Amino acid sequence: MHSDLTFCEIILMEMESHDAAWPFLEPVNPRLVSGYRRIIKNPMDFSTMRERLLRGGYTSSEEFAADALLVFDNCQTFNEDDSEVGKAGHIMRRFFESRWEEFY
Ligand SMILES: CCc1c(-c2csc(CN3CCNCC3)n2)[nH]c(C)c1C(C)=O
Repeated sequence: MHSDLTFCEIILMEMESHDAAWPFLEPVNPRLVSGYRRIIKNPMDFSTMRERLLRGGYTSSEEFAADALLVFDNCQTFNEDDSEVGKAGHIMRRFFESRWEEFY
């Protein structure tokens, strides 16, 4: 639906340009971070979400919401809350939750 998807484009653009987005703009490189592929079974990032959105592959807003929440779930799984990626992820998670709620 047009209303459901256009809002997703707004929120995704805002998340990409957010100051705290730096840990999530491209996929994590498992060659570079010890243990990532063992622990995070479904990686996800904003650029993957952007590819899928432009491709047309999101049917409803809820699927979009699932990939978005997946970014921050994986973040909290792998990083401690006081790590730098951790802290950034909490800012990005609170931003997403609040913004999603002032649409739906
Ligand atoms: C700690 C690694 C990590 C990043 C991370 C660290 S640094 C970075 C961007 N880099 C800086 C610019 N040059 C190139 C890449 N992403 N993100 C996530 C979601 C991570 C984990 C383990 O979950």
